[PDB]
Amino acid sequence: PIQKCKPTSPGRRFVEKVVHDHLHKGAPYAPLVEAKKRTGGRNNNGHITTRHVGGGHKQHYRIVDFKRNKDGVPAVVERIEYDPNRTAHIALLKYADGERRYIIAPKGLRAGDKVQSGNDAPIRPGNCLPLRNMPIGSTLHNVELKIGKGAQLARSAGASVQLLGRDGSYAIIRLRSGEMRKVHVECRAVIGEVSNQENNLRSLGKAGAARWRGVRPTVRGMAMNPIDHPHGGGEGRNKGIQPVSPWGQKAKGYKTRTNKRTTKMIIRDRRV
RNA sequence: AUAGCACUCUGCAAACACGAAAGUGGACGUAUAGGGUGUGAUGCCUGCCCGGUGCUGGAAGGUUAAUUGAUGGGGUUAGCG
Repeated sequence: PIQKCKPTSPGRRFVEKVVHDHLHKGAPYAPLVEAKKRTGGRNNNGHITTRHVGGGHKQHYRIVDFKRNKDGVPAVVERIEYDPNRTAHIALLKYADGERRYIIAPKGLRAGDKVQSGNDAPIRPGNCLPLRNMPIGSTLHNVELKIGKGAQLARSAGASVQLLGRDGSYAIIRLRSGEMRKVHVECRAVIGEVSNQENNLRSLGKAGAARWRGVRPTVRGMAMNPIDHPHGGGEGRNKGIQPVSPWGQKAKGYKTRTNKRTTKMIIRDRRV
């Protein structure tokens, strides 16, 4: 319903959040949780390689089953949980033999629903099948690119791709960016669309909200000195230059793709 | 600086950054995500110009590198005188 908070304080005036009353409220499933540590955007040389990263709340990693290789064994959904590592919700699955796993929760999936994976899985949301066995025209998520590697495409909240056709050994899918591309027909995908589709309707409201998520402030190149940035310098406000990055790469319209090994797998570019 | 806004790049062995390389951060993330740029709650709004510079997409005419080596011109001497 997208609640807007009442302006009892200026930092609260513009806060907009979402309720999801069906999410589990207790602790996560301990055997599938492992420790994670903050990096600060620094690599093994100790240098900053990604600016504006640091701080934020402490988080545990949730072991999510992207491969879905427990074939032929039906499972039931126990609960839906909030995952701090991503924008989608996760679903805890209990299989018929007692094992428990985590999966990306499709939209509409609730406690008590049944899921399955394999060639003969029924066509239901949350079921995992090879693209060869998927009906043409369906909407899918968690698309896998290499056989046996697991889902890589369309995993964020509200994600989905469309299966437009399947010719030869390659299926044709349209991605959310607008790109049409081929995927080998033995790669697997999941029926349905990713949950939490209202994720992008939230408003943080204040700087502290971003600080809680671990984003440090961005400083414009215009505000610097010439030694720091190509945009730096000048008396007063003046741009006087075609915009570039701190390392001199143009920022408005200049294309940066250089890979030549995967070019054959893209059939229609989305006007990059 | 900021929440909010917009443009733009990036299909994942992602773009981007560090490094001589191996490798590492991005991210144990996957376009509702990540980087760069500008503007700066909110209300009402945001007009005209693509000639210049840049960017993006065309075109296969003119010009042009290495490479290749057709011809022509000389040096030398067996011989003829």
